[PDB]
Amino acid sequence: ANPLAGKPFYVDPASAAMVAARNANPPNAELTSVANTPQSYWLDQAFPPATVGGTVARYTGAAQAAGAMPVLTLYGIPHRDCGSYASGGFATGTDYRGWIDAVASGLGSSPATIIVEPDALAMADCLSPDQRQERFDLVRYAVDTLTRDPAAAVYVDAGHSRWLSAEAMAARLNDVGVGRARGFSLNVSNFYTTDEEIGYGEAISGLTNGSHYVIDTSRNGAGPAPDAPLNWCNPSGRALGAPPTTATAGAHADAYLWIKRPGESDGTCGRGEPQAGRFVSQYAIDLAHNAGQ
Ligand SMILES: OC[C@H]1O[C@@H](O[C@H]2[C@H](O)[C@@H](O)[C@H](O)O[C@@H]2CO)[C@H](O)[C@@H](O)[C@@H]1O
Repeated sequence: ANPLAGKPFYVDPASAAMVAARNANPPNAELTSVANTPQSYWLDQAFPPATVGGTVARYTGAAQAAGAMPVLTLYGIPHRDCGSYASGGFATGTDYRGWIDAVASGLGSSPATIIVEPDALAMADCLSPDQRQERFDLVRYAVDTLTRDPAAAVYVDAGHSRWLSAEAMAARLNDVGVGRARGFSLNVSNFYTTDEEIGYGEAISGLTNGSHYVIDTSRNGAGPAPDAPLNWCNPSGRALGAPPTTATAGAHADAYLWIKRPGESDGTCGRGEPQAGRFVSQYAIDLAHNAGQ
């Protein structure tokens, strides 16, 4: 059955969006809307192996106390973003493995939804063959270790419908043990329509023994900006998409989620914009305004 059905997704009470909505003077309808919508909580190399267990236990326990399903995104892979606007990740595979162990320790047997490494498999060809193999091994390690929490619904990130082909991505998913996870994620931090992503997801599902998927609908209400380089990097004219739900239109689509947090910058984007991940109230307002709110 769909592990995501049956309770609301957790609204993070401490998100930058909540802080902005509470501080708004006068109150702002767009910030409030965004702030009250459940998103995902992103963890990376700022949360070292030594302590991330406690961070995870705290967040999943808080979500359980709220009667809700926490969504956590892991974004610590070595050579992350191939050193572009969202550069970072742990220094080595050894560090990354210790990080995954600590995250798993914090999960215990608690309910959680885990999005594993946005872009990692899709971007892997920027690496040398040896480094690419290591990356696949690390994503497979995440799957094998995290799924030891029976109550973790694990979705390995699989890019989007205009990145790798369904066949190419399915090969990579099968290589990293997608069969042990619940499935895969699509459209993370991107803008493609839900319909387009459903067709792509059902194709990958067909090639991965019926695996299930989630789609990031945080910013896809108006589809993507015109085809261009960096059309994914703080594009204007985009809108909030469907709020998180399990009432989807795909046979193997477990949920629409907001994985990316609306309002956060995608990077400097060659325009001196705020660093990737920094909350920009104006960006959240624009996305909400464009959706008619
Ligand atoms: O999808 C968000 C993700 O996009 C990355 O760029 C991709 C792009 O999405 C794809 O359409 C194009 O064909 O390939 C590039 C990479 O070569 C971007 O680099 C990431 O930061 C971002 O998270």
